[PDB]
Amino acid sequence: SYPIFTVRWVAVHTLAVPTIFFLGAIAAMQFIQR
Amino acid sequence: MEPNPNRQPVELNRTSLYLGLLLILVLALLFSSYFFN
Amino acid sequence: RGWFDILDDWLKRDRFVFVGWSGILLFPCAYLALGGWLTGTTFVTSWYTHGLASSYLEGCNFLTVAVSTPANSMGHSLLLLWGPEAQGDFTRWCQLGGLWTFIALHGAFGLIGFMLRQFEIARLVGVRPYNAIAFSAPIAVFVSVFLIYPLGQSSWFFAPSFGVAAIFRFLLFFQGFHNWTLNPFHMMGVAGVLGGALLCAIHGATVENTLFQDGEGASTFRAFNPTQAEETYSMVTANRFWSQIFGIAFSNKRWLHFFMLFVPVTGLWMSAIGVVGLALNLRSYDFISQEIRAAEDPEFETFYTKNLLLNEGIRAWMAPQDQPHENFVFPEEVLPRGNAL
Amino acid sequence: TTGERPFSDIITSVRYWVIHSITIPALFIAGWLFVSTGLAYDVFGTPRPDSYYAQEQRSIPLVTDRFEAKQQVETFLEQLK
Amino acid sequence: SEGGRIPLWIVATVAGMGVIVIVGLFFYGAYAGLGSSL
Amino acid sequence: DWRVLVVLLPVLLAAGWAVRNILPYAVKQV
Amino acid sequence: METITYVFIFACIIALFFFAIFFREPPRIT
Amino acid sequence: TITPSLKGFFIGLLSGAVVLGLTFAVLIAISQIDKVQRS
Amino acid sequence: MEVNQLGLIATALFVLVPSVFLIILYVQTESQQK
Amino acid sequence: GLPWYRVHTVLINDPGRLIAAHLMHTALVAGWAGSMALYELATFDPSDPVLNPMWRQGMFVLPFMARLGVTGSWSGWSITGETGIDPGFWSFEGVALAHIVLSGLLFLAACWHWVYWDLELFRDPRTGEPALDLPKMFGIHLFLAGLLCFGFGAFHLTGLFGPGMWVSDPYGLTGSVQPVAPEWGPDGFNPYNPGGVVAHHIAAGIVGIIAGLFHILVRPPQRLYKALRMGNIETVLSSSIAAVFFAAFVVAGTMWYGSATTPIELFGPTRYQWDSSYFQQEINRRVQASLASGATLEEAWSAIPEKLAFYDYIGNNPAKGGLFRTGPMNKGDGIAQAWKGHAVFRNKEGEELFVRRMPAFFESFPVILTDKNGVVKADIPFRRAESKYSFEQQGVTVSFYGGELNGQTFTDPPTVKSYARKAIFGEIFEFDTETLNSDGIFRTSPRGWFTFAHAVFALLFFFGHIWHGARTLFRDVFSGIDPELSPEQVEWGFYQKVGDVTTR
Amino acid sequence: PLGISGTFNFMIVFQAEHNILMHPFHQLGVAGVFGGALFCAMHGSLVTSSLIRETTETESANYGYKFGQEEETYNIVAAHGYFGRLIFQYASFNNSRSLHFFLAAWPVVGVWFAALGISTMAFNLNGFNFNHSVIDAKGNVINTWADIINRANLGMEVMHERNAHNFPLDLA
Amino acid sequence: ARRTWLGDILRPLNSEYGKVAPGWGTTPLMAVFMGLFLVFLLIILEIYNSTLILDGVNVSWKALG
Ligand code: CLA
Ligand code: CLA
Ligand code: CLA
Ligand code: CLA
Ligand SMILES: CCCCCCCCCCCCCCCC(=O)OC[C@H](COP(=O)(O)OC[C@@H](O)CO)OC(=O)CCCCCCCCCCCCCCC
Ligand SMILES: CC1=C(/C=C/C(C)=C/C=C/C(C)=C/C=C/C=C(C)/C=C/C=C(C)/C=C/C2=C(C)CCCC2(C)C)C(C)(C)CCC1
Ligand SMILES: CC1=C(/C=C/C(C)=C/C=C/C(C)=C/C=C/C=C(C)/C=C/C=C(C)/C=C/C2=C(C)CCCC2(C)C)C(C)(C)CCC1
Ligand SMILES: CCCCCCCCCCCCO[C@@H]1O[C@H](CO)[C@@H](O[C@H]2O[C@H](CO)[C@@H](O)[C@H](O)[C@H]2O)[C@H](O)[C@H]1O
Ligand SMILES: CCCCCCCS[C@@H]1O[C@H](CO)[C@@H](O)[C@H](O)[C@H]1O
Ligand SMILES: [Ca+2]
Ligand SMILES: [Cl-]
Ligand SMILES: [Mg+2]
Repeated sequence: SYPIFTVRWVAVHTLAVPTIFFLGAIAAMQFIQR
Repeated sequence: MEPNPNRQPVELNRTSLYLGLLLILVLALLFSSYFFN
Repeated sequence: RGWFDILDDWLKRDRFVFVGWSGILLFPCAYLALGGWLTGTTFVTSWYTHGLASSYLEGCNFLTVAVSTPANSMGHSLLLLWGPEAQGDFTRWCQLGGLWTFIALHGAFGLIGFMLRQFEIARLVGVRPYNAIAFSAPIAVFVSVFLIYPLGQSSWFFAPSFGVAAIFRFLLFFQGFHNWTLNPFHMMGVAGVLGGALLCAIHGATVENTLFQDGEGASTFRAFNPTQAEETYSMVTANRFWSQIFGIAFSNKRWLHFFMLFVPVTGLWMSAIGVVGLALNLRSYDFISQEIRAAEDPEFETFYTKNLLLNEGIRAWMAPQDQPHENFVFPEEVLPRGNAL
Repeated sequence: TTGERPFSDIITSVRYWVIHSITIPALFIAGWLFVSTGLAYDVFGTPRPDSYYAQEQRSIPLVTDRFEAKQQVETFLEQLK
Repeated sequence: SEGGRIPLWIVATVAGMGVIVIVGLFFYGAYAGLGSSL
Repeated sequence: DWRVLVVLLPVLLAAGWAVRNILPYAVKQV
Repeated sequence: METITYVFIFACIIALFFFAIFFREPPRIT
Repeated sequence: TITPSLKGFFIGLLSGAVVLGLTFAVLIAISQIDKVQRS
Repeated sequence: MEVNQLGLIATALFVLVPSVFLIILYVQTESQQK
Repeated sequence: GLPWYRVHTVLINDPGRLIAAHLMHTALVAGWAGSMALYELATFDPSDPVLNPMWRQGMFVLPFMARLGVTGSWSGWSITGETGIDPGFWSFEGVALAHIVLSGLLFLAACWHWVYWDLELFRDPRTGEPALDLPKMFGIHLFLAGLLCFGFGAFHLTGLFGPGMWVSDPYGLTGSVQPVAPEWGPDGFNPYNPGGVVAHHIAAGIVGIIAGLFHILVRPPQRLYKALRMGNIETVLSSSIAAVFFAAFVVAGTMWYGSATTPIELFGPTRYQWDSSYFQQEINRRVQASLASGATLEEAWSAIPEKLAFYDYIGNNPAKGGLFRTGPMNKGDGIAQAWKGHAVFRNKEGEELFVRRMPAFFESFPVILTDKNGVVKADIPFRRAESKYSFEQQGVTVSFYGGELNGQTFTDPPTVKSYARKAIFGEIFEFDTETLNSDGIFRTSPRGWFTFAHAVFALLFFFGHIWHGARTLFRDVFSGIDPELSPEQVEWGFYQKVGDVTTR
Repeated sequence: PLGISGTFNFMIVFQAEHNILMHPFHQLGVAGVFGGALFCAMHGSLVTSSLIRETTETESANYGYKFGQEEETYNIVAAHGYFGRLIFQYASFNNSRSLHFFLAAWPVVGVWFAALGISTMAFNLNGFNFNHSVIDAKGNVINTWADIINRANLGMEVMHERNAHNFPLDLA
Repeated sequence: ARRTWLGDILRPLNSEYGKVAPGWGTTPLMAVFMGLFLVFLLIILEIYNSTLILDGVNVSWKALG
């Protein structure tokens, strides 16, 4: 009854995919020591 | 000469007069120091 | 009904996120400006341009990360990735400040995109384009501050860098070097922003406190219907209240809301004019009469001369680290300081 | 409405979470490793804590030439032995 | 699969807790390793 | 560079997984 | 002259307050 | 003579043409596929 | 104080010219047939 | 009635009175040019093009007359400092007169077109309504502009039939009006190559003629006619405002960075020549060439033109001014009289020391002296109690070479310090601060004032373009929206395509 | 001080002594007034954009509203259609009461925090201090933008009230 | 409306109000020119900006003496 892959879908993921990747990175960074 | 059909009366109501005077006077109060320098 | 019109059809479909012809400019440029800011503040240094750490990777926090401007030696280079400076090398390009011009330019075109969006949707829905018109003030501010101001100066280096603390620095630099607070165009800006805030507050509160009882609830939000024909609050009561409290009051709603557009938009435009002047060091720095008197009379003191002493401090104490390309060495003995401090 | 499925529907559906209980941790771990492997440093040219200065140097490697900037940075990096 | 199977309130609670966790981690990072002044 | 594969193995495993799970509905849609 | 000018503009503004308030065009309900 | 920066200019020009071309190709294609229904 | 000598006429005309503009428009508005 | 901010809208459907108003605006502008030139001539001092040129004196229109070849006065002087020249009618005075007369004639034409507004020419022959065929008008006007552009390049600038244009050496020492041949290679798009300005006007002229004929002969496509509302004169207002703010940003930019059309002898030097020490580099080069030819230090520095030295001074930097610091540069540091000569500083050990120059950013700047390696060797201290580098302690002296103080040496700390203070501004000059009651505070040149006015006006005209573009495309609703606007048009999902009722 | 330049004096000394710019309550204040300005312009432009046609082009649209008329003077459904399409639908207010409540709450709360920021820096709980917070492997200080801020503040501190301090710490 | 000699002469130049060419007409051609114009501006900008550097083209006061 509903589509899956829409303009909205794309928009959403263009933001959300890199956001989760980035958050993984920043997390890792919290354990970097000089 | 035949009258121009494009003429229109102009208006400025009292509130617009007061707002306008306020703008002018306050702008003057602001800028005058700089004009005197 | 050829390909152009079919395309137009698709661009203007009524979906969750409206696209439009303007979307073709807006979405990639807005996406690349945001993404560039996030990439830079997460991973990218400012060591080679400013001698600064500026990323999460290096240990900066939300307040101190920035995408920093390029070295002063880059001048006003577009600093294209394929340009003569980076020469296609992505890493070097990052090290030279490429992301700064990347973000400013894609940002500029994204703002054009967004304002076009406002025109397009207004045309489509059948309303007057006063929202786009109002948005001209953001455009003027961004263009005067991020493009015109550095273009008047030696290089992109003295544009604002994209970061919280970086912007705070931009402010303090403008006080110390431009005496920007003294500028009547900035003052008009302040009046427009503070006056805009005041109108926002007072209008919202007035409407909320002259509501008609249109329901039985003690929480009164549900007693509204978007389709209703009646005013939801009393303009007559509002008018009497403010007339008796403040002396004057709005009596015309259309004028009220136009005025709400006019004040902050005009404020921001004036501030823009001032920054255009600061691009050339065309400052409101001094009052000449003040200086003639004070030079001749060592007992004459005003808050104006006090603040210039502060400015002189800012310049001498911040310049060597803030302007590393100049190679300033100010021996201890020449630093301006009052007693003890 | 504009034809898309309500987000309420999607995010409270079992399938959504079967997909994303994989795809979200995968991304998170990917970013994590992008940092922990040190790849981030090399992609973006960011100094590691031991690569801001050579051992007895105290002068910032500031770029001072527009068109030979690239070579300047490269020389600066070689200067870390 | 069918929508509504998992209570929206549970989703909200879990998501929220995750946000508090990651932000908590970043504030921990303010005091340890790089950026700690130490 | 082995690091790009060690790092972008999770992303492509995710893409592959969701492609696997959404393939029938995607084919039905297309 | 400066001082006279500043005080004069201020005085005109105060007088303007007086007229804007006590000699406003009265709001009339329709 | 074609200097390095003139070459770089051709690369930028070309890259832009490719981005715009691919963009409009995809947009026109999708518009052709999913037509608005009128009566 | 050694102020700019044109400051006075500058301020005076700055106030008077537009003020007079507004007063002219207002008065000729009032005199229009009610 | 019309609100005050709309009074001029009565012109929208009255071509005759619109032309009258345009004539009156044009009269006012020409009259401004005439008046401005007359005032500048009543205040301009021609006696010293070296240290008191037009850009030191607040001259704004004089450099534009000079740029295209008006360089003489009926009174006998020229801006290049010649005497006994006959400029013909087209002196500064002649140009001013011509503009005044033009202003008068335009005024009279304006009266005629205002009174006789109802010409049949302004009526659509089919409907009898006022109407202007804007696309064809654009063709005609563009054709004319093309002709004029071409003739300006082909005859005036080439000197084929006209004076040419202002050109100079790379250091603005020997400027004059010359015929310039067009440059048809790539260097033609170099902003510092005048041959490019010539080639530009020739080629763009021809293009304007061709395009002009196109637009006269070929009607607009229906789809563009409709899209841009080509029946509505406000659309022309919007796009013209856009073209105009484009042009204004451009002239601001070329004024600030410099080009073949913004010569430093007419507008003053640029800020970037101070930034990069352009002039100081050239001076040092010359002095070194002199020494290497076997000249003495005094001889080498005395060989430096005062004009060249005067460019190497921050008081002529257009980035040293103030928004409300009004008037000519002479009103600030004074009317320059003479180069004092080059100051060489030495310490007790006889090491040459160099004063650190003031950057344009700084209203004030400390006095620091380093050796040739940038090692600090002396300064003027703020706190004295722990001073190590005072001129007293370091035995700093200053010797002058060239200029009025040539061959002299000063050793008393106050004098040496005074000269060091002046050395932060570059080369040192004697000024007459009395004639104008100068206050000693830097003001900007015409380069600066022009740049400011035009960047500001450009920015404001952006808003103009936005406003009138909006007025054009939304003409149907600028009195309000359809009072019977169906909720379904703005509801979500009722139409497949936003605002398209045929897509229910 | 009760004066314009005196106000600027107060602000600069405040920055020197409290680093108010780096204080989250001042930052909430800025969100309050920037945001207030933003929403002022936004509301004004939306209502003005959806004014119902009641006038001719030769008169002000303002005359289309009459004081005390019971009918709303603009079409809020049209304005919501617009703004909702500008961003997305559920980012926009369809409820006028809700909207005007927002308009009141944002700047008022922001400014409450500005006041509390001044009122708590009154007892020297100051802005964030990240001076010398980033350090390299050897221990060299790696400046951030915060340290540049700190240099500016130092200029202000050492110069302000230049004859009033006799001892090295400015403790009030 | 009033006829004049000069008015009579110029009458044809202002007689085709509203006249259009069918459909898209020469829009494609116009587009090409716009494209070319864009690239043109891009060039002069980049030359002035020193992003595009050409032999014999020295963007400086020291261009020609
Ligand atoms: C419409 C959206 C849009 C817009 C307006 C821009 C605009 C810009 N981009 Mg961005 N970009 C975009 C989308 C966009 N980009 C996308 C989708 C990506 C992902 C791939 C990028 C990735 C990107 C990078 C990595 C960089 C930019 C950069 C830029 C800037 C310089 C671009 C340039 O000079 O092009 C020149 C090209 C054109 C103007 C194309 C015109 C083509 C004409 C009209 C047709 C003729 C072509 C001709 C037939 C080709 C012949 C080639 C032959 C001679 C070999 C400019 C501000 C640069 C930058 O910001 O530097 C700081 C930069 O480094 N962009
Ligand atoms: C009758 C012919 C005529 C002549 C020969 C002159 C000559 C002069 N004028 Mg005068 N002037 C005239 C009429 C004339 N003027 C009129 C009618 C007005 C009222 C508008 C003026 C108002 C005026 C002012 C305010 C000033 C002068 C000034 C001058 C002097 C400097 C010229 C200059 O720099 O212009 C520069 C001209 C341009 C840069 C032209 C720009 C053209 C744009 C870019 C074209 C854009 C549209 C176009 C259609 C685009 C397509 C073109 C196509 C070919 C592709 C020069 C002595 C200056 C002066 O020294 O005063 C004493 C000055 O300040 N004039
Ligand atoms: C393009 C515009 C322009 C430029 C760049 C110049 C440039 C110059 N003029 Mg000229 N001039 C001009 C037009 C211009 N002029 C016009 C139109 C006139 C007729 C009035 C003159 C008459 C004139 C005289 C009599 C003299 C000059 C002089 C000069 C020189 C000194 C400039 C100066 O001190 O400015 C100072 C600039 C300012 C103080 C900036 C003022 C900013 C305004 C007041 C802001 C307005 C704010 C506004 C009200 C806010 C509204 C807000 C609202 C929307 C809410 C300089 C070379 C002087 C000279 O040296 O002659 C040899 C001189 O004596 N000019
Ligand atoms: C080519 C330039 C140009 C022309 C021919 C017009 C023409 C028009 N404008 Mg537009 N406009 C322009 C540029 C232009 N504008 C620019 C640059 C802006 C941004 C500042 C605007 C912003 C604007 C707005 C917001 C409005 C108009 C409106 C109008 C219409 C009525 C104007 C009127 O009656 O004013 C009457 C004006 C007065 C009685 C006095 C104004 C006094 C000014 C503010 C101060 C003095 C200015 C000074 C004398 C000029 C110096 C010369 C200048 C170059 C420096 C008319 C069609 C109005 C409209 O659309 O109505 C339907 C309208 O509301 N314009
Ligand atoms: C309950 C939480 C209260 C939080 C503080 C107060 C917020 C509202 C005060 C604004 C005053 C505006 C001027 C008068 C405006 C006015 O007249 O208001 C009117 C408006 C409607 O009044 P009603 O009568 O319908 O309802 C209120 C009562 O009568 C009970 O129904 O009041 C409310 O909406 C109450 C909101 C409670 C919930 C508000 C929470 C919002 C803030 C949440 C915290 C944010 C902090 C962010 C920091 C980063
Ligand atoms: C640049 C560039 C590019 C691009 C890229 C991109 C596009 C990217 C993107 C990226 C992204 C897109 C990212 C993102 C990220 C995100 C993040 C990082 C987030 C975070 C968050 C947070 C942290 C949160 C917080 C908060 C808030 C905000 C509020 C509430 C609360 C809290 C606290 C939670 C390209 C390739 C083209 C080219 C080259 C250059
Ligand atoms: C009738 C006649 C005649 C005569 C004529 C004449 C004599 C004329 C004159 C004319 C003139 C004599 C004119 C003038 C004009 C002027 C003007 C038009 C000006 C304006 C100005 C302005 C507009 C300004 C403004 C401003 C200010 C004030 C401040 C600052 C800012 C500004 C700049 C904005 C003759 C015998 C020839 C012949 C025919 C008949
Ligand atoms: C030194 C600075 C001074 C600045 C001076 C500025 C001058 C301003 C001049 C304003 C011109 C006023 O224009 C004036 O408008 C009114 C209406 O508004 C016209 O009045 C016309 O309309 C009204 C109302 O329908 C009729 O009653 C009247 O019989 C009719 O003639 C006048 O015929 C005209 O003269
Ligand atoms: C004891 C000081 C003796 C040296 C003279 C000062 C350096 S030079 C001096 O500077 C003045 C500007 O301040 C000029 O007006 C004046 O023409 C010039 O002689
Ligand atoms: Ca270690
Ligand atoms: Cl003390
Ligand atoms: Mg940490």
